[PDB]
This record gives sequence, C-alpha cells and structure tokens, in this order.
Amino acid sequence: DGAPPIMGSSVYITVELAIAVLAILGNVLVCWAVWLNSNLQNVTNYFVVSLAAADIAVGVLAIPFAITISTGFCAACHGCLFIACFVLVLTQSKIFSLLAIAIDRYIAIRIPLRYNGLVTGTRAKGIIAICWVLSFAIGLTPMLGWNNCGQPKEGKNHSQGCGEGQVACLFEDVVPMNYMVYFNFFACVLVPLLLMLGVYLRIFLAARRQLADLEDNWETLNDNLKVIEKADNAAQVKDALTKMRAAALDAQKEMKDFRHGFDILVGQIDDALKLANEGKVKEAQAAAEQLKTTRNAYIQKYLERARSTLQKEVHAAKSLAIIVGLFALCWLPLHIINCFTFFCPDCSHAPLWLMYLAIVLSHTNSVVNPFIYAYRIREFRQTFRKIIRS
Ligand SMILES: CC(C)CCC[C@@H](C)[C@H]1CC[C@H]2[C@@H]3CC=C4C[C@@H](O)CC[C@]4(C)[C@H]3CC[C@]12C
Ligand SMILES: CC(C)CCC[C@@H](C)[C@H]1CC[C@H]2[C@@H]3CC=C4C[C@@H](O)CC[C@]4(C)[C@H]3CC[C@]12C
Ligand SMILES: CC(C)CCC[C@@H](C)[C@H]1CC[C@H]2[C@@H]3CC=C4C[C@@H](O)CC[C@]4(C)[C@H]3CC[C@]12C
Ligand SMILES: CCCCCCCC/C=C/CCCCCCCC(=O)OC[C@H](O)CO
Ligand SMILES: CCCCCCCC/C=C\CCCCCCCC(=O)O
Ligand SMILES: CCCCCCCC/C=C\CCCCCCCC(=O)O
Ligand SMILES: CCCCCCCC/C=C\CCCCCCCC(=O)O
Repeated sequence: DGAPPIMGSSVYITVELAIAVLAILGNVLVCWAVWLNSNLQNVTNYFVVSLAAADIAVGVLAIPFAITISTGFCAACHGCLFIACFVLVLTQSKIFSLLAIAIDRYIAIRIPLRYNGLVTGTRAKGIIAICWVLSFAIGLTPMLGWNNCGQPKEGKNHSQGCGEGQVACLFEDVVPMNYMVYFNFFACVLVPLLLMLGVYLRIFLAARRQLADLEDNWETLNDNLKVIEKADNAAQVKDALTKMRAAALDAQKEMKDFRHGFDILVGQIDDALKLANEGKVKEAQAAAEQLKTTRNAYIQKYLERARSTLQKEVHAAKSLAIIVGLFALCWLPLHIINCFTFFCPDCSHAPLWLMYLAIVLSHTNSVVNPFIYAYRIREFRQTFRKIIRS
C-alpha cells in the first residue's frame, strides 16, 4: 500500500538533473576562466582545475550513474560495482586536490623565497596525474574483490528476474559497508580532512607569527629611538643602537628601493655607532635622529607592503578553507549514515527519503565551488564578468 515508486523517483531524478546542469555550467566557467586569464595561471589553480574537472565529471557521469543505480536494474555485478564506485574515484581525486592546495599555500607562506623553485607547474601536473591514478585504485577497490558479489541477494535477483551472473544493482547490496566506513570514510576521507585542518591551522599560525614579528621589529625601531634621545652615557646610545642594527638586519632578511632603504638605515646606524664608541653623545644623538627620515620614506613602506601581502594570504587561505568546510558539510551526512547502518545493526535503517536527501546533498558540492571563487576571489569574479558579458 505504498505510493507508486515512480512518483518519488521523478522528484529525485529531476533534482539530480538540475544539480548536474548547474555542476557542469559552473565548473566549465571555472576552467574557462583559468584558460583565459594569465593571472589565474599559477600552480595553485592547476589543482583548482583538477578540482573542477572532477565536479564536471560528477554531473556528466556520476549523477547519471546515481539515477541508474536507484532503479535496481539487473546487471552483471562487476559493471554494477563500477556504476556505484566511480563517484568514489571522483570524490577521492577532489580530496587529493584539496590537500595539495593547502600544502601549496603552506609552502607559499612558510618559505616564500623558495616557493617558485620548489613548487613548479611541471611537478604539479605530475602530482595531479599520480593522484588521479591513485583515486581510481582507491575508489574501484571493491572491483578488485572486496565486494558482496559472492553473496548475492537471491530473493531480490529472482523477484526482479535477473539472469545468471546478474544481481539487483543496489549500492548496499554489492558495496560492503566495512569498505565504506573503514577504508573509504575513515582512511581515505576523514584522515585527509583532519590533515588539511592541521595544515590550515599551521598556515594561520605562520601568518599570525610573521605579522607579530613585523610589529616587534617596527616597535623596536621606534622605542630604541626614544632611548637615544633621552640618553646620557655613551653606552646608553651604544646599547640602544646595537639592538637597532639587529632589528634592522632581521627585518630585511622596485625591489632595490627596499634594499637601498635598509642600506641607508643600517649605514646611518653604523655612523652613530662609530660616534657613540668615540664617546660623542650629542653627535651620536643627532646622527640617530636622521633615522626618522629614513624610517618614513623607506622602512614604513616595507612595513605595510609586507603586512598587506600577509593579509592577502590569510584572506585567500580562509577562502580555500571554506571549500574544504563545504566539502565536509556536503559529504559527512552520507558517511555518518553509513556508520549507523554498519555500527548499529539494532537501529532502524535510515528512511528512503533521508538516504536520497544525503545523496543529493553530496552532489550539490559540485555546484558550490564556482560560487566561492566568484564571491571571495576578485580575479575569478572579474574574469567571470568578462566571460559572461562578452
Ligand atoms: C567516455 C565516457 C562518456 C564513456 C561512458 C562509460 C560508461 C557509460 C559504461 C562503461 C562500463 C559500462 C558498464 C559495464 C558493463 C555493466 C554491466 C551490464 O550488465 C549493465 C551495463 C553496465 C553497468 C555498463 C553501464 C555503462 C558503463 C558504465
Ligand atoms: C555534518 C552535519 C551536517 C551533521 C549531520 C547530522 C546527521 C548526519 C545525523 C543527525 C541525526 C542522525 C539520525 C538520528 C538517528 C536516526 C535513526 C537511526 O535508526 C538511523 C540513523 C538516523 C537516521 C541518523 C542518521 C544520521 C543523522 C540524520
Ligand atoms: C568529522 C568529525 C565530526 C568526525 C565524524 C563523526 C562520526 C565519526 C561519529 C559521530 C556520531 C557517531 C555515531 C553516533 C552513535 C552511533 C550509534 C552507535 O550504536 C554506533 C556508533 C554510531 C554509528 C556512531 C558512529 C561514529 C559517529 C557517526
Ligand atoms: C590499490 C589501492 C591502494 C593502492 C595505493 C598504494 C600503491 C603503492 C604505490 C604506488 C605508486 C604510485 C603509482 C601512480 C603513478 C603512475 C605513473 C604516473 O602517472 O606518474 C607520472 C609522474 O609524472 C612521474 O613520471
Ligand atoms: C552529456 C552526458 C549526459 C547525458 C546523459 C544523461 C541523461 C540520462 C541519464 C540517465 C538515465 C537513467 C538511466 C537508468 C536506466 C535504468 C534501466 C531500467 O529501465 O531499469
Ligand atoms: C596533466 C594531468 C592530466 C591528468 C589525467 C587524468 C587521467 C587519469 C586516467 C586514469 C588512470 C586510471 C588507471 C588506474 C588503474 C587502477 C584502477 C583499476 O582498474 O582498478
Ligand atoms: C607516497 C609518498 C607520500 C609522501 C609524498 C606526498 C607529500 C605529502 C602528502 C600528504 C601527507 C600528509 C600531509 C600532512 C602535512 C604535510 C605538510 C608538511 O608537513 O609540510
């Protein structure tokens, strides 16, 4: 006395097709933008393109595969495994791309001087090619023998009248739930997500620490100037200048103007240090006053350009952290439900409508990333305008 299955099926099928169209259109626009604008052609966005290629494949293949496996049609169990598991291949690829982006950004903020030599486009494409081969091996592991094809549901296969060697193609009838929980969720999804959480925490820690160091060196320059103007003994000017020369060199360690600025700064510190060692207090106090002009016309510009760059890395890393968060928000419900089905055999199985609500929610993840770029990355947003208005 249940309502006809095709009614609820029509809603689910229609919602899936709507998601597939939006996932294809949005992520093709991402790939078109990277191809068009040279400012978007860096190593980081090569993983973003690999991320967009997987979401395009979700709408082109994974979502039609989801509609197919919802019917329970008769099929050879191994071809039925590919239909069920190919979305795991695409999802795993996205995990590798997201982990590489966070690692790339950690390298850009921990060792920015060595980034361009270490992280190159040739090495990135190799990483992406390797991670795609690993994603196939991980997602299609049930095809290697870790499946329930050896224990078919003979009642379901005879009721639907399947042929010899065929089974009723159902995700939970062919894909073992211990693979989905232990291997896929715990090892291949949950652990990499916790790793990205650790990488981003180190990124924000590295940014907060470097921002504090610039202010410490900047305040050390100005506070030690007051020590010189109010000094009385030659050693009071010598010790104050010694702690400035270190703060001057430790700050530097149109790019020649920033180097020429520290040369005048440290060159003036050595001048006053020579006068302070000779005992000339007044002549060293006046020599140290010339540092104020150099601080304004040179050092103050570096303080706020290096601060502006670090703040851009914080803002950009937060935008990329949202993509990881929305990935977790879209996929965790489906994983959590699998944990209930596997770990609590005495719990009632999650209802049909909730299963397909979680399945649909995981597919919406292929729609959100182009919106994050448009709202949080100006270079993506301006290129999106240029593409659309033209
Ligand atoms: C380049 C792209 C677009 C090619 C698309 C490949 C897809 C559509 C092909 C490749 C393998 C095929 C599967 C392999 C054989 C199985 C078993 C059969 O009993 C039912 C069909 C089924 C489930 C096929 C469904 C369609 C299938 C998944
Ligand atoms: C990551 C964020 C969105 C958290 C998501 C919470 C979801 C995944 C949780 C909250 C309540 C949970 C449900 C509460 C208990 C019921 C009854 C049980 O017989 C089957 C599991 C089922 C249906 C759970 C399924 C998963 C569930 C719906
Ligand atoms: C990303 C972070 C939040 C980790 C994910 C949380 C998961 C691993 C936790 C949260 C809720 C937990 C479930 C809540 C209680 C149920 C019922 C119990 O009889 C079996 C364990 C089971 C099924 C737990 C399995 C693991 C579980 C799903
Ligand atoms: C089976 C599921 C789990 C298995 C996981 C552990 C496998 C062990 C190690 C595999 C080596 C990696 C193989 C992938 C590399 C393929 C070759 C390639 O494309 O690399 C080109 C790169 O640019 C350089 O040449
Ligand atoms: C451009 C590539 C995408 C175009 C094709 C996708 C549109 C059709 C999607 C899949 C239709 C569902 C096929 C399920 C067949 C069930 C077999 C059965 O009748 O029991
Ligand atoms: C510049 C980078 C281009 C990336 C290209 C991505 C294409 C990767 C192709 C598929 C590799 C699949 C091979 C994996 C074999 C094991 C899977 C299995 O059969 O179980
Ligand atoms: C198969 C060899 C694996 C090692 C090479 C891949 C490089 C590291 C990949 C991810 C491992 C987990 C990353 C955790 C934080 C790493 C960032 C760091 O410590 O610098």
